[PDB]
Amino acid sequence: NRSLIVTTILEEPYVLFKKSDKPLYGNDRFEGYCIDLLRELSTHLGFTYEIRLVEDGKYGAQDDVNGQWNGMVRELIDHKADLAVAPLAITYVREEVIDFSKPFMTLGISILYRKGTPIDSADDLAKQTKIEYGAVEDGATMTFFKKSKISTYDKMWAFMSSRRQSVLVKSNEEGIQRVLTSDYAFLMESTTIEFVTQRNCNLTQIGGLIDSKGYGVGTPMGSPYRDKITLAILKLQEEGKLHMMKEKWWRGNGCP
Amino acid sequence: SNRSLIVTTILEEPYVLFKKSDKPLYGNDRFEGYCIDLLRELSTHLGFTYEIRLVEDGKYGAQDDVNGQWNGMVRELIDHKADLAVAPLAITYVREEVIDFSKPFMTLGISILYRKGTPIDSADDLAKQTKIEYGAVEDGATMTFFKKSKISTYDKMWAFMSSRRQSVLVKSNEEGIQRVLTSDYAFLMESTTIEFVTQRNCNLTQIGGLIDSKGYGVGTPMGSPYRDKITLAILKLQEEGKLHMMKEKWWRGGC
Ligand SMILES: N[C@@H](CCC(=O)O)C(=O)O
Ligand SMILES: N[C@@H](CCC(=O)O)C(=O)O
Ligand SMILES: [Cl-]
Ligand code: NA
Ligand code: NA
Ligand code: NA
Repeated sequence: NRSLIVTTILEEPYVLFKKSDKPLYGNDRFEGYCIDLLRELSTHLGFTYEIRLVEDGKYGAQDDVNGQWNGMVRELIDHKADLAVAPLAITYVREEVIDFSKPFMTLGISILYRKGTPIDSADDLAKQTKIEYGAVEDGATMTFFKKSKISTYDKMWAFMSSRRQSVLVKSNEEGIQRVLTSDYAFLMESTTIEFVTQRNCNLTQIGGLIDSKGYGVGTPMGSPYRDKITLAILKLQEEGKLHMMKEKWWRGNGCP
Repeated sequence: SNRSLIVTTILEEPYVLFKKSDKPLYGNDRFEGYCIDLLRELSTHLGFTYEIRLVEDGKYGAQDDVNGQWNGMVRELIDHKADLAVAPLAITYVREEVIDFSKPFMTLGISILYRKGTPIDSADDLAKQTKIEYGAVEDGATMTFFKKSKISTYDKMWAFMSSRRQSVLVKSNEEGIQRVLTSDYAFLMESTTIEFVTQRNCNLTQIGGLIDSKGYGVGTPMGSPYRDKITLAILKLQEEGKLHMMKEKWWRGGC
């Protein structure tokens, strides 16, 4: 049968290009948690697939003026991909336009910053401007702040929006580099913060989780794959396989 | 006017309780708790009226392996005896095969409730001994997790629970807590419930971490159009901070 087209995005340790000396081709180019997940889904559901990086490099947000979506969300809306297998947050505005499986991982927005400071919460950032802060442009964290009616988060959005050319970044990688090279705190998903702080011993999570959400496999609205992938995810979780996959991709040396 | 939806639920503090009062209470007015607040929010967002009915057999729901029949709130949905189940109802593979669920409104896992002051640190420590008995709610998701598990520790625990089931499987979380307090017994319990119980009884503790991960969702019959509408409403409530506020309201109180 026809191979499914799977849109994804580079994001360690979910999706990475494998390191090698020989050139790699096709699906063999990729590894990571989400790649292992895709392989398990493919064997459980009995499909073959072709992995394609989303061409615009975005997760997906709606443009407030013209109403168009971008990123992996737009690929699904336009039926250019059958699945999005990535650390793609299940959100209200996305669920209105695409379908998602039930979550394979649960997480929330938090703060990545340097250690040793009196900053302990989002409120501490919101009430000042000397320490800049931001988020990935056109992702779920940005959209959370843009939409929020909560005073602290609305204030933070006004700051980020004013300073967006400097403080909104194109990837988590760029946000980490800003934390490491300037006085800057990055609003980042907690699963990713866990990965980063175990490898950057001068960095830490500040405060707890600001919200709660899951990552799910995206499908076009109405796809028959959505409910089948939910069932496969529930089976992999119950059997302990998702936990093993998390340990594989997050485990490492650590910090004193 | 549209037919009111029949909502099946189960008594379980602080999700669903009878209100305390001296005058008698009637109809929906009898009930309070996190899930009742959730139901009220869903009804205003989606535009329905409802009648709350406690599940007749007092069970969450499991399948009988001899005759294939389900029980509990799961069976009420399969048979279209309820439109919705709004309860701490775990989303599980075996249930998702037969009913539909919204996306989760809370995330949790199985853990262990026991008395303080013990070297027992995990399910592995329990499984390797038989002096301390252990069990779970009969015909709920925790029992079914053990019954289905191929993981050696958990399959050893199921063998023990099954052997001793008339004594160690209980009808409700409340009966499990009473067994922990009145005998040498550890209860396999969902973590959000452990959090509630241990903040109010300072002689009790959680043992170990979470053995698994799952969510609670609103149940619907398979194919219901309410499932995806309720998912959207839950996502909106989460993002606005209302689910967090509801958790704080119903779990607030310390040791
Ligand atoms: N995982 C996010 C991108 C990263 C973020 O927004 O923090 C998304 O699905 O949009
Ligand atoms: N919440 C459970 C019942 C309690 C338990 O199994 O621990 C269920 O949905 O079956
Ligand atoms: Cl769903
Ligand atoms: Na990328
Ligand atoms: Na949807
Ligand atoms: Na289902």
